[PDB]
Amino acid sequence: AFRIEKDTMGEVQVPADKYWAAQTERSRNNFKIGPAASMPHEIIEAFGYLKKAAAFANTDLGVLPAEKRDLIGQACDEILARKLDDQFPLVIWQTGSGTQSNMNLNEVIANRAHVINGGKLGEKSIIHPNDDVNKSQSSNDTYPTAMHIAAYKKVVEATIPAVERLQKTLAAKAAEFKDVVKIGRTHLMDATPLTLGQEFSGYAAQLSFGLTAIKNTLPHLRQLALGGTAVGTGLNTPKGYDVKVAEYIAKFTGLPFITAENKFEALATHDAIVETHGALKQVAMSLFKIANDIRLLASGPRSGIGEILIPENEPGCSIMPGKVNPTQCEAMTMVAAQVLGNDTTISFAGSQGHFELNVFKPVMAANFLQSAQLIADVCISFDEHCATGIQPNTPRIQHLLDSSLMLVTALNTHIGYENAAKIAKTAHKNGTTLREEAINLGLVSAEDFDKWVVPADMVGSL
Amino acid sequence: AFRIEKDTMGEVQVPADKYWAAQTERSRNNFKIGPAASMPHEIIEAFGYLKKAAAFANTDLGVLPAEKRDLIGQACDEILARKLDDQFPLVIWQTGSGTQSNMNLNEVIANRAHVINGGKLGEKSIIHPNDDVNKSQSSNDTYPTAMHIAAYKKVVEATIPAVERLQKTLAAKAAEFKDVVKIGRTHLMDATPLTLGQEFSGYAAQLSFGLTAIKNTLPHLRQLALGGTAVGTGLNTPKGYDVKVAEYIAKFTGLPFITAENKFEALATHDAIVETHGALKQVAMSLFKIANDIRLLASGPRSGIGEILIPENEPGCSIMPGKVNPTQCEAMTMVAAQVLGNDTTISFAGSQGHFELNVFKPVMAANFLQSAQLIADVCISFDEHCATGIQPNTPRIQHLLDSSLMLVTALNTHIGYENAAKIAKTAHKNGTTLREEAINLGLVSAEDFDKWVVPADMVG
Amino acid sequence: AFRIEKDTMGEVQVPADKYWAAQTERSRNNFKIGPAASMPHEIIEAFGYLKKAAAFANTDLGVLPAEKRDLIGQACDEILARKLDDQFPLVIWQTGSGTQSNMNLNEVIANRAHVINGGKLGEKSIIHPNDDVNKSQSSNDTYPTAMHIAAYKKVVEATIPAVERLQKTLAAKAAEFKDVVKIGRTHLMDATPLTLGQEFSGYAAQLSFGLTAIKNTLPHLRQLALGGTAVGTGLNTPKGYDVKVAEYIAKFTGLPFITAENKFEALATHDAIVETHGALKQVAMSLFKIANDIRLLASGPRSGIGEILIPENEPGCSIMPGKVNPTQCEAMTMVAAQVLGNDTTISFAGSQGHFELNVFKPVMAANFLQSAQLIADVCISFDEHCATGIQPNTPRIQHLLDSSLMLVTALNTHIGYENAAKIAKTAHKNGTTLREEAINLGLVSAEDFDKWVVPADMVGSL
Amino acid sequence: AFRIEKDTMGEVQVPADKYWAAQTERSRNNFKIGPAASMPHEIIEAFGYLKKAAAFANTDLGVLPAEKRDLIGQACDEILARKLDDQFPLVIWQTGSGTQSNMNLNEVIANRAHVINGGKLGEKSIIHPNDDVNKSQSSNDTYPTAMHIAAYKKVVEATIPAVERLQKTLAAKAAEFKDVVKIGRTHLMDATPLTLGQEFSGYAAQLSFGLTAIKNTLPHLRQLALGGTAVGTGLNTPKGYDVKVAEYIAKFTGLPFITAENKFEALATHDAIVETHGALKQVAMSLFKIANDIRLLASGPRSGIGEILIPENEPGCSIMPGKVNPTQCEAMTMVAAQVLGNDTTISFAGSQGHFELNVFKPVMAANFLQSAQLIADVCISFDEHCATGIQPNTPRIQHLLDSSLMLVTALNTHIGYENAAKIAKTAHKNGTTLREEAINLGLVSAEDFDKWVVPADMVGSL
Repeated sequence: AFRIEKDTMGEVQVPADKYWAAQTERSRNNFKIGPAASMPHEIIEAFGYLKKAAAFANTDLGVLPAEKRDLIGQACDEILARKLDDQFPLVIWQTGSGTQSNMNLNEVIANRAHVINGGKLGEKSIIHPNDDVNKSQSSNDTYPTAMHIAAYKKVVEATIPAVERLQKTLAAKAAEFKDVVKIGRTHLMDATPLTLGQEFSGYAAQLSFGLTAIKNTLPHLRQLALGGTAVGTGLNTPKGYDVKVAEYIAKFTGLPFITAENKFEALATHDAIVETHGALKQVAMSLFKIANDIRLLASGPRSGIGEILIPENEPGCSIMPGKVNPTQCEAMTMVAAQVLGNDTTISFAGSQGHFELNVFKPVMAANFLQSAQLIADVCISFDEHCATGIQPNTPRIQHLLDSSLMLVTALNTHIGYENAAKIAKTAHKNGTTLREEAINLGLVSAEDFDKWVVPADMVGSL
Repeated sequence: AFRIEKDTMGEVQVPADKYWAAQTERSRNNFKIGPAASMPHEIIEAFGYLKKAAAFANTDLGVLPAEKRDLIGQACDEILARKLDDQFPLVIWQTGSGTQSNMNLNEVIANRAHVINGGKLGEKSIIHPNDDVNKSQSSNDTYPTAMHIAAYKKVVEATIPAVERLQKTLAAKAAEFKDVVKIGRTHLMDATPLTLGQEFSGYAAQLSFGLTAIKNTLPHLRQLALGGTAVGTGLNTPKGYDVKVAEYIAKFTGLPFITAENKFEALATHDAIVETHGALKQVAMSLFKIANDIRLLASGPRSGIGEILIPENEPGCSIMPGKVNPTQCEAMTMVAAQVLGNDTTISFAGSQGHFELNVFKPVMAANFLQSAQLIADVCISFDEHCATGIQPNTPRIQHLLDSSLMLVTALNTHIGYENAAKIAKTAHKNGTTLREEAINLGLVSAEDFDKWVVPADMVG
Repeated sequence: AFRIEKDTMGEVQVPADKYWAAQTERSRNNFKIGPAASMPHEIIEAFGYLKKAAAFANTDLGVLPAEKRDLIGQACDEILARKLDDQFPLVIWQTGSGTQSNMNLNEVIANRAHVINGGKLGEKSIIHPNDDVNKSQSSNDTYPTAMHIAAYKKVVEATIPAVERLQKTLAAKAAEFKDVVKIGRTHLMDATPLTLGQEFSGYAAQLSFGLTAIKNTLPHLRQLALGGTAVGTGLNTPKGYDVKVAEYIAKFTGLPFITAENKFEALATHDAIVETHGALKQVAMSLFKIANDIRLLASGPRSGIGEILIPENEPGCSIMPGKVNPTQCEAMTMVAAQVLGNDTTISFAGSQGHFELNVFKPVMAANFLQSAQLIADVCISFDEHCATGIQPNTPRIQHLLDSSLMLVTALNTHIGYENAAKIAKTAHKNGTTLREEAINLGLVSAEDFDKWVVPADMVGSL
Repeated sequence: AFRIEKDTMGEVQVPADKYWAAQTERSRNNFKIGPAASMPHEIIEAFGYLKKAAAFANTDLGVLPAEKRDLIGQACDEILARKLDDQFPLVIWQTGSGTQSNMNLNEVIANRAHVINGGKLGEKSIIHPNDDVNKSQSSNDTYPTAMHIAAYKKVVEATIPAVERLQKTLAAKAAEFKDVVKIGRTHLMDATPLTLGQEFSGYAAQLSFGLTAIKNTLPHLRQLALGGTAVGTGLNTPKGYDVKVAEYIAKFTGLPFITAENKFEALATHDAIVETHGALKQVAMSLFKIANDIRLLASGPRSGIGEILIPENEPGCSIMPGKVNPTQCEAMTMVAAQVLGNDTTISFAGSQGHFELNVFKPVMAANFLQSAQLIADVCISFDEHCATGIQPNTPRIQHLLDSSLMLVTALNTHIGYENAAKIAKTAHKNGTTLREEAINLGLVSAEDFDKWVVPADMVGSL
């Protein structure tokens, strides 16, 4: 059962129960692309915040009756309270401006406002979608404003806290293991010693530089397009609208949003989305290396490296009974792979602005929100289910430490490089110890070898 | 309300009405990454087919009783018939083998078989998840089989016919517009004439080459890992299982699946996924250009090219009243940018196999199906709501054709490049016509100009 | 010292001894971007062939006098014999059509033909760069023609032989190692057995599939734009020129070139470059894996896996004396990482056609030829200096084989998954053997265990 | 001709007159991959600065005699004055550590030092390449140090100044065209007016945001690995060496380099190269969009947009006489396509560290330096030959603007969206002005229309 709704193109049958109208219904039917309602909820939420703000600003500046503000406000509160989730059926793969999702908001607010005020759904709303709910706005400044609200919110409320969480565990493990001496590997080959603490201090430092790099991008990301309207000029905005609607968004979200310095840059590009996503990819490449190291170190438990123990959360294998695998490592490496591809998509799209508008907005927003959410989720999963539980396998570490022929490196400043190399080659060829061959070649006394080749004194300077 | 299921790690509380067991539930709780149940339904379907196939093969080779085959068979039928979708809650971002989704089928199939046979959830299944439903199988060979079944089925039944549909529209437009003489543009600058039909024949040709590139990758994609089990060796497989189970998958799917030539290549790599997705990315880069040319050609009405007219499907703009946008073009360019990204992800994951197993299966699987589906969807949408409706802007085409100073190129073989170059530069600097300056420079008679410079004669 | 050359835009000081003229000199001065003369020689060599074929076709079809054909052929023969390599100073980062490089061929051929014929540099050439050397031609068809010649030549003469050679070594090793039983690793954890032969047969299969995938893309790539001229219409070409010039190029190169089926596709895209480079990229990603497995398999010699011994070609380390690294594996992984980003560049540029011409020709050409050359060079280097010399570390393989608790998988069909899991978990927890704990649990007798748990019998069907 | 040099692996025939030794010759022969001597000159230069710094630090802390420092500094001073370019024959695609290039420096410094001291090639060098030139160093800390010196130097001396120079032209253009009203385009369709100045202000803003994003990465980039040695522990360094060698590098370069906070991160990753290249790729995608806009705006000159005039630097076309193309825009869009690809390679290699060492150092070095150099060179080129000469085509701007039906947007706040859409659709169907139809539909008076619809007032707020 459908009712008739109208736009400036003609009449459309709209499902009789739904708060949306003609332009929403056209979009729902004209873009059967991927799964239904794929436009991210975070973008709808951000729309709820900015549409409330536009109404509060427009009232303060004298161009919208308080009555209309109050009704738009209450409708926006209901969107924000996840009361109207089923009134947003549009996909990412629509018009590249997000005009159709902007009109999905305008139409649902107008009709929901009509019913709140005691009207019948289907009757001309007391609130006009374009003239009232969209007053002083474009899809061109609202959709970018929704993008930066959702993006900033997800980065500062989910992603950075989740990455800080893992960073703190890695630094905690660096201190916890500060006295466990293990063998270095370079090129996958036996190297000189370092503590398991030092190894983990690398991982902790990678995420600290990652957090800094993301934080460096937030000033650009907090700038909002709202007030540039169609082409950036602020056509049909009241004087002072730009600064005042930003203040309202800042106050509703509790986050430090300002009006964009340049509305042309803010419509014609998503450079801020590229800058922040670049930082998300940097952390993601770091996380890949960290998770890869942890699975290498935990490999075995008999025929691999086996230097660390990790929590055993589930049966690893349907055919190999008793197998346990590093599954959180794998989930982390898979997300990191996802973020690299998302970075290609965002980078490509970010180049493809024409004149006064970039019309890759939905695809940039969906890819950015996915990276930001998945990095958050997997950092929490990995910390809870792997990183907090990492412990050293003491005897395996000792066996692999005492084994390295490259312990010989401690004799470099005593007998020089060429003589140290003779010892290592000779031990290697003969299947003997460094100590045996240092003595046999008469290059070092038993005494001096035992004084000089001490792993625990090789993990700092002279 | 929960009930106790057991795995070889101990007891787990399971939602008492759900057909899954200990291992599904651990995964559901341990992998809270992205939206719930993100594992593609195409993979769950692929699993329905191969789990049925496994059971039928195992009974044929003497290692599974018929009674147990029929119960597994029935449960798989219900999975294919979309009766058990709520029984599959696991995410892409699980173990990189897909072990947890393989154990999701094994556990669901076993418990549902018990109930089909007259049992109750909460009792020991007459069918063992591992010894019976997972007989002669590993996560390592079933999950890549699922991947190829799903990938091959999406490409031949959805992606190719959608691309074929748009290709024939573009060829039909190339013939319909064969007599429409328009100006060519190179470097975005005015050039020599071609027909609109000729321009459209380039787009038609692009998707025909793209259709061949995709078809070339099908022989590798049609090959299935099933029979390699743990490491590629076929450990715990009966002799002849590899070929027999491929035949049942072929039969059940109606599609030409064969056993993989090398089960070690089939487990350690997803080079078939990289091969076929490179071809989807080729088609996507073509589609981007076509979609971009079409919105360039339709740009205006005043401030652009405006050489074609496109269907006007919806109001373009919440603030600019009456504006109409090439919105199907923009959906097609946004899909193409997604697929390029999906190619970076798949290529990177494809490189990261270790020893006997590539454990990036689900992210490669998810990114593949997304590219295949969205290319399918956007080609149908674009054909329906744009390509089928394109028509020339007849007066606009003639105005822009007759205005090109690079019509002077017709004079090359008569007066040489240098003399031709003087006519076009004098016309441009004086804001006059080629003809007026050919006469004022004394390089061409009026009568020779009119004979030699005929746009219709410059299109071959 | 300079001389004056002229183009349609005015007078230019040209280095007095060089055979290029005004347009080549303008491009050399106006595009100071990266190293001088970066335009690949393979593109100049392709231009040498197609310029000769164009002169020959033009005379056969009555529009170029034989005398001018002969002088052009001789200048073109000098370019192909590498006698004029210093006459091409233009960069990749010029006009997106490669117009400047086409005019570099036209100017050099014209001025060289003039001197061959007895004239001097500084005089007006008896052969006009545009009217004669460029007759029946555009940059828009010559440059893509140069790209396909250079690419197809490089793929069939260098890339495919290189990969075939390494494929054959890997097939040989598969046969040589067919009876060497080693432990499989899944998720990096101890799995069930396979032969070192089986593992290597995987590597051999990956490169056969990759060769098939490159070869599938050749039919598209052997199609030449030559004949489309300015926009694809073949304006200013005599009837039959497209087929005739393709035949001369087939003959001069000895490679199966044909005229493009659609000259609009041949000018407005380089989808054939995108098609073939995606196959090169497929191969690069397979090579990454093979190279990474081999260094993983060689790791140690005590702290790693160390199942294979590889050729030791040089000292590994300036500070760690006697260290030897898998350096060929590293070159292969680094090239694979280069090819993936080359594919990002080619795809992006692939999408960015406008109307009748794609003007990213040089960046596509350079990235393609680099990938094809590097893949060939590293497969040859890796075959000679690593793959040919790989041998098993037999005793290390035996140790790592016998220590795997997942040998218990052989018991699945005898006692079940749950009973087999009990044995492996008990062995793990106790630091004991499968065999001990199989007897200890009354699950399996000595005799049956010794019968059923045979690694040599776990590398095939039941 | 040859002489014998020796390494810990044996005797090598070295070209008699070359200052390199056994390890450089091995590498030269063992890695025949891509053109000869591909390792960037900037990496060798960086090595020059750091080897001299190491020698001075080593003397100050009493572990190298002043006499040996003086010789190392003299050989280092010959590398830095570009006198020994022919002594560095090694390729990018070597060992993934850059070991062979580290030993190339050590060998050439040793032997050139020996000859400077009055010795002869073929003699044992007075200075040992491992014990003296490489004292208190690994390849694992010197190669990353070379990379950061090279990367930091290139970005702040070439890339930032080039980008700043172009930004300043786009800002001067924004101010020069502040009063020129032109038609907006959104989705490539007629939109509302903005000034040509406001449009250029977007371009200027993009480069300003890009410059800030690049500078935010400099703090991480100026950290040097030097002092970490083999695995990061500073094994075989004297106390204070890390800090003191950083001061010498800062002194000799004149740039504020500091010792890395975490030497394990400085060896096991190139996260700082990922961080800075991300910012470079941001600026490239911005430059792509700017260059594409300028070529769209300049297109025609009679059957495109044609709103702006760009300088005419060369004949555009070999067949179409008098054609002139936007060739500098093309060079910039191709470089941008190159940098995006470079970002993929760098991101991939950045993820692929194992344990204590990332062994993709050369490929990350080469791709970084290419991006930084090409972005500098094309920004200077585009500025000099394109952007400084951009002028309005005033009559053509007015022609395309006065036309626009979306000037109707000025009526929204007076009559509402639905009435404004009637006017626009009726003018469109009838091919009449907005004014005629506004009056004729009885929706707006002549007086009110002329008052409310003023293009010049549509470039700002109500």
